[PDB]
Amino acid sequence: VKNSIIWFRKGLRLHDNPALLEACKDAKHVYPVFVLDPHFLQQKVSVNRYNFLLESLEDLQRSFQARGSRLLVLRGKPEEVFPRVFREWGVTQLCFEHDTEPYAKVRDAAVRRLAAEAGVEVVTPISHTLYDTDMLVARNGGAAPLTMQSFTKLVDRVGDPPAPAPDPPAAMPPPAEDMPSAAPAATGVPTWQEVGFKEPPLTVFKGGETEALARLEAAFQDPKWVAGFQKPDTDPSAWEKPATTVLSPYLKFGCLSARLFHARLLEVYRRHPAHSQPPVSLRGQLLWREFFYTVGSTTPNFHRMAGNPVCKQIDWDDNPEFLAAWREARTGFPWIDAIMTQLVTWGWMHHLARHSVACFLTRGDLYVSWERGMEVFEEHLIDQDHYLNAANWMWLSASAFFSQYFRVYSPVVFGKKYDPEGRFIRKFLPVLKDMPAKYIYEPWTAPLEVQRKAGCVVGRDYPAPIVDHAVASKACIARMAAAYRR
Ligand SMILES: Cc1cc2nc3c(=O)[nH]c(=O)nc-3n(C[C@H](O)[C@H](O)[C@H](O)COP(=O)(O)OP(=O)(O)OC[C@H]3O[C@@H](n4cnc5c(N)ncnc54)[C@H](O)[C@@H]3O)c2cc1C
Ligand SMILES: [Cl-]
Repeated sequence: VKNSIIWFRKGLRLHDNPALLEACKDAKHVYPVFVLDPHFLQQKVSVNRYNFLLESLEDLQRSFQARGSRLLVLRGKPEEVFPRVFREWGVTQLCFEHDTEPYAKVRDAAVRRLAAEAGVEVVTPISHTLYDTDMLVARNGGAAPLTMQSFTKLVDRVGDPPAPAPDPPAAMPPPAEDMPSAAPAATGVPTWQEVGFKEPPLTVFKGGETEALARLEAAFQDPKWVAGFQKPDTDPSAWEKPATTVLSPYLKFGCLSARLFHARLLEVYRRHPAHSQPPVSLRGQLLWREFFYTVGSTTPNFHRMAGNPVCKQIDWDDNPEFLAAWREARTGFPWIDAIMTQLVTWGWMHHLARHSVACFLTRGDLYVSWERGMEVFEEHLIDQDHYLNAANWMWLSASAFFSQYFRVYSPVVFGKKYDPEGRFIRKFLPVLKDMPAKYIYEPWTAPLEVQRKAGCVVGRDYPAPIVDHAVASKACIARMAAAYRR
């Protein structure tokens, strides 16, 4: 007979899940399995992203229960758990989505060795990305592109990505009854309290396939806004209705298929001929995700500076005092501090909002290593992607891809061009909710009578700026000019 296991790691979805379709095909019993390490916290990971994962698991549970099946959340390590449940369930086929991360390449190779000793067929289709990222490197001549423009000409030379896979059947083969490793009490979806978290999640984005599909349709409600999407022109101070899709947390965990997103964009572009072109287009943003995934998978030490053949070697400063002030939203700059507050509260910021805080920490003012700022973003970002966090932090640090260090964002005037009233700052920094808009970006420039009337006195209620931008910026630019002379 056929008893199949569909292993979920990314790909927390049912639409366009080619590995799920192979598992359910001709199967007598299907075992949807998610491997959960109960000692992860005893290793880093905030409760916002982790509950986003748990909420995303509850969506598959309701989806599997609606189709006559059931999601099995197994505890332990895949290498210890899979050899047991193989012979316990009589497994003949194991399917899971292909992953190109460094840890995943070591982990899947081990499970491939374990399934071969148990006589289990391993099937790993690609759907997390748009294309076969190995086929991109082969058709390019054996090397990955290092520019978006060279990368854009490659995927256009290949053609359209594969269409999204059809929906799975409405009735799935259930797991076999009376199995010890599939007990409901041991395979239930845990809560954030039970996994060992004290504080509740404060984010506003609910995880799951249902939420990803609903947010997708809401974005395509206005095809005019979809076709004319230009990324650098979006508003980073828009928090009530963000100026972008905010689909990154769902694309990270796999709740939303990238090929589903791409084929929906083509439906709009075919009717809107003056639509935006890459890289500023909405497709182009998906191509950024496809571009960084291709280079990082073929580049050694991509999440680090040393040993990285594409990262410029820069003698970043070790200043724990600036790092503590930047990660704790106490830099004295309300524009930077409000964004770092939105990071720990929502887990998501606008792309240009991440630009201001990343530039300020590195090549802009504090000259702290981009690696240290990436660790802070790995923990709180609900859309944390290993290849994407890394390449975008080397961009903002002028270490790779980007090399125009002379462009330094002003932590005072950047947010003023979009929000002169400071509506963004007053929401996340309520200590300045009464400060007049004339001094809300520069609280140290307000007279002491205005500071008391507004209820916010610099130094007692709000910290003074840790640096003078004109002095700090002038020092960081000169150092990067001497380093880029290497
Ligand atoms: C320092 C820094 C760190 C970042 N870390 C991450 C990260 O860990 N995870 C992450 O998903 N993105 C990361 N980004 C990219 C970008 O900031 C986010 O993808 C974007 O804010 C997500 O909003 P959205 O979903 O509304 O994007 P949209 O503009 O609506 O774009 C749609 C999708 O395209 C992709 N995309 C958009 N911009 C980029 C980009 N610059 N690079 C790669 N893919 C992109 C995402 O999957 C996104 O969901 C980072 C950028 C910076 C500057
Ligand atoms: Cl600016």
